[PDB]
Amino acid sequence: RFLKVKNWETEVVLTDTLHLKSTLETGCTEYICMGSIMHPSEDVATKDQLFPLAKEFIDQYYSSIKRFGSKAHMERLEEVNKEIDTTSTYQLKDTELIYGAKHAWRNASRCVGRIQWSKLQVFDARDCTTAHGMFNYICNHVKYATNKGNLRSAITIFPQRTDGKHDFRVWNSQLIRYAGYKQPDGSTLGDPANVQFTEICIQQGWKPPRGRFDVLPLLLQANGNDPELFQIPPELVLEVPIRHPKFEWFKDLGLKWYGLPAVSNMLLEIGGLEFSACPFSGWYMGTEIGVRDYCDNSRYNILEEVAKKMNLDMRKTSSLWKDQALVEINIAVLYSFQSDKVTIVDHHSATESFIKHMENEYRCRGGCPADWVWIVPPMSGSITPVFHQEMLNYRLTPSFEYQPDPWNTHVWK
Amino acid sequence: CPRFLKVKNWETEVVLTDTLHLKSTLETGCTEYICMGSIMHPRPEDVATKDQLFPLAKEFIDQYYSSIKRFGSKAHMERLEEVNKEIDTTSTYQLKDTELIYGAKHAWRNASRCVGRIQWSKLQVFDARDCTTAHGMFNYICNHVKYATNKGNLRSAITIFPQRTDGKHDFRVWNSQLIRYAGYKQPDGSTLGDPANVQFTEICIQQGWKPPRGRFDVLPLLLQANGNDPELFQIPPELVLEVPIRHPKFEWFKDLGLKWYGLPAVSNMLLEIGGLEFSACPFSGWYMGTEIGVRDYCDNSRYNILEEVAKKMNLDMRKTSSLWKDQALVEINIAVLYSFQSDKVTIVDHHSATESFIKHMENEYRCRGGCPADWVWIVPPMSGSITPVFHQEMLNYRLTPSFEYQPDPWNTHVWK
Ligand code: HEM
Ligand code: HEM
Ligand SMILES: Cc1cc(N)nc2cc(-c3ccc(OCc4cocn4)c(CN)c3)ccc12
Ligand SMILES: Cc1cc(N)nc2cc(-c3ccc(OCc4cocn4)c(CN)c3)ccc12
Ligand SMILES: Cc1cc(N)nc2cc(-c3ccc(OCc4cocn4)c(CN)c3)ccc12
Ligand SMILES: Cc1cc(N)nc2cc(-c3ccc(OCc4cocn4)c(CN)c3)ccc12
Ligand SMILES: [Zn+2]
Repeated sequence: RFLKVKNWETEVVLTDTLHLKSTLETGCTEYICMGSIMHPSEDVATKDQLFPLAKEFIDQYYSSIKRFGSKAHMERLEEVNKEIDTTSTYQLKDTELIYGAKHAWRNASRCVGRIQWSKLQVFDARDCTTAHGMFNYICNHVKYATNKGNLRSAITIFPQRTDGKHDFRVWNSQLIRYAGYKQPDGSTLGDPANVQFTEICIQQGWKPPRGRFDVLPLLLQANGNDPELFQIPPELVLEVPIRHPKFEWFKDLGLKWYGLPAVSNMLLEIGGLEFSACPFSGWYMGTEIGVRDYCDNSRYNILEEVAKKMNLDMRKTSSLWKDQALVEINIAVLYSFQSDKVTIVDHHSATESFIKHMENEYRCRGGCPADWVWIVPPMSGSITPVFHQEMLNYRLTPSFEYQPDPWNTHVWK
Repeated sequence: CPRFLKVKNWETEVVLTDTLHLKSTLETGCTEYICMGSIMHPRPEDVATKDQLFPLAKEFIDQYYSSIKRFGSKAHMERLEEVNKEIDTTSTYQLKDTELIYGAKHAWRNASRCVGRIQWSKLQVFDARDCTTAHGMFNYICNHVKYATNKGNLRSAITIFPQRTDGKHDFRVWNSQLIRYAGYKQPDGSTLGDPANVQFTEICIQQGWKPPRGRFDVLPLLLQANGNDPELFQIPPELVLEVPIRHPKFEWFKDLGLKWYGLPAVSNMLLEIGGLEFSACPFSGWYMGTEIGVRDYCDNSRYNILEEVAKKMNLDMRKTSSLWKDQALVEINIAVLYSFQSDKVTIVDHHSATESFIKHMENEYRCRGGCPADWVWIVPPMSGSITPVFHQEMLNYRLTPSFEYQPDPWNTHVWK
């Protein structure tokens, strides 16, 4: 049955037919909704499971290019059946690889940035065999995507999983991240989100400069071997010093962030195939930049410190001192990136774009999967147009999936 | 489903195990292939039959006698047999006063969208099942207002009018809240007063109300008893406690002329206990600051309160990325908390409320086996990620007794 979604601000009502085409489960049941669980519940598939999934993807592909049932389509289906038959797997044509990767982004229910979905630069790295080659492919990705600040969406796709013992993995969660150091007293130098990975890198031989914004080395695993450390040429890492248009002391917080958000620990699934290394990158929404959790000193947060320098009453919560210092930190982030002509988007324009994207998707595609819990920005939610937009969340393939951290699965040698 | 379900707090890494979800009763709207958690709502003659009512009554009576540690007792088995005989010979049954009180507290305890549930057991229940006329509803509602308000030291309360029978004799409060401000659509397309209430204001005017046509005209009560046509009553203005909105730093903020009422009192919802339907059950607590909807008022023509506040703050409003909207919204929310506290009217900020709810949710998982929660509604409309509920995973499921939506009465009422 069709389903309606209403916008309660504009009273616009959209009809979803696209959800009838999903068959990956969401994790909810008729009796329990799990829409706020982050991962709501071995990975190597047999030929038996493979061809259905491959056939489904070849079918929607040849339907995307208005040739469903053509000689080309009939033949491509036979070609893939033969290849699954003899090799227990198959290889995507370049066109399929590009179409499938764009559509994984299009189907990412949690991504507010999807209006750009079809402008994606796809780098085919399926010939890669070693970590040195990964490092070369990733430097090219970084250099292309960054583009002296005029950022450009890209993805680099390394060879697909075979038996599971030969995975390609980028052990970093992002290509560019800052190191976090657990301290003597107990606090944290650098980015606290990365303390575990930082200790893994030190244990692997990395010599930490032990600063606040130490770019972490790339830790790269090719064909299931042990991972190897590589330093990204510093000239490829574009950074933005964070300053404030009104507060001239903000620059004295010593803060900066990197320009390129490039997520490197997810799994790309296309037509039954699993690409366990597929770093993809776009540009930031201002609210993502997690500099607020840095420690200015040995006791006070970037929130606490900013509100301190703003001379706010921090004795009680009802003064909303956290809320004021949050807005100012985000003003500073957007002002700084814009002053350096580094691509960034504010959460107002981003959510506005996404509503317009939803309209497009319901017109041409009969729906758009969307995860309200993740689409709604992490501040000022109800004054953005997504807050009052009803959304239907469902799981379409090709897709980006979660996968275990490699240091929990890997048998060293 | 499996027996255990785990939720994770990603800020603290605490994991909680939920077994209460196995007692969930009705559908959520979601399926295994689609999630409807952001959908707001996933004949009058149709009431529960004998065959439908029996198991629902039994389920509730069992749950009640279990709660008072008398399950399987003589008194439990006798109450069961008495209910079964009322249903058999009258097609319905009457709750005991104890059962009504327990039912109402647990509809609140089970309200997955309420951040305020840490208070659920401290709820004054007013039994109004002897009411027969709209004048008597007015009496009961005036005493609810006066009790709940308590000169600014607000106390949560619910007043429960007779249950539904054949669906042709419903009691209804036509107001959406006991206290709301009138909104008047103008011939030029602008709005005076509160635009959220334009439709109901027009119903009141059509029902004979003479409006003052001001910014903050308290609407009249529109009260239907026993399925009769509703009738209009003015709340005595001395019962409506109000707070002028001023700002601790901005002297000019008082010049906006804003005020709001103290007592949030929702009156269009349906209370379901043991299969019985109480279509009129106004209930009230106190506000979280972010609720107070003064920001949508028009200061002048095309400028609402957000725009006007940003104008008086001299913020650049030419581009969104200056975050002028965000900045103005914080100051509005500061003034609202400052005003209620200065006048000693009960109010809670979103930081305190969500912190209390996390404490409450952990206790419920501990002592009840779970706590249904609707993240989409629990997380506040501003500064979500810096409140403790943003990073908290939740399970949403529908337990009974419950508060439910019902269609507006003007859509279904047969006029006499
Ligand atoms: C082009 C500009 C883009 C913007 C502004 C953007 C914005 C966002 C934001 C704000 C989130 C949520 C982040 C959070 O809450 O922590 C998100 C999630 C996501 N983005 Fe986008 N994004 C962009 C591009 C892309 C691209 C190019 C891809 C892949 C081809 C992509 C794939 C995803 C995925 C898969 C998620 C979900 C992660 C998950 O399921 O855990 N995004 N995006
Ligand atoms: C004691 C102070 C209370 C506070 C601070 C509070 C807070 C809230 C808030 C902020 C919401 C969501 C509002 C929105 O998103 O627009 C809500 C929803 C709700 N509250 Fe509470 N509440 C309180 C008392 C009560 C009481 C006494 C009852 C019933 C006995 C109740 C029942 C509900 C219900 C049923 C909903 C959801 C309504 C719906 O689904 O449309 N609340 N509450
Ligand atoms: C291409 C891209 C651009 C952008 N501008 N933003 C992005 C954000 C994510 C993203 C967000 C949250 C995620 O979930 C874990 C998490 C850690 O911290 C907060 N969430 C994951 C999973 N790797 C990815 C992924 C891709 C992004
Ligand atoms: C329900 C929900 C919605 C949403 N839209 N997003 C979420 C993001 C997280 C999440 C989990 C881990 C994270 O990372 C570690 C951490 C940060 O702060 C405390 N722990 C972060 C941010 N990094 C976010 C958790 C839940 C989320
Ligand atoms: C006792 C109580 C206290 C309080 N402090 N707050 C409350 C808020 C609601 C509430 C919130 C949203 C609702 O519905 C969606 C909506 C319409 O407009 C804005 N939200 C409804 C249904 N009447 C009730 C209900 C009860 C509340
Ligand atoms: C997905 C969602 C989550 C949430 N947590 N809450 C919501 C609140 C509304 C809603 C509906 C009607 C309303 O009433 C009239 C209106 C004003 O602005 C737009 N509609 C209001 C606010 N009064 C809010 C709609 C959706 C909501
Ligand atoms: Zn769901």
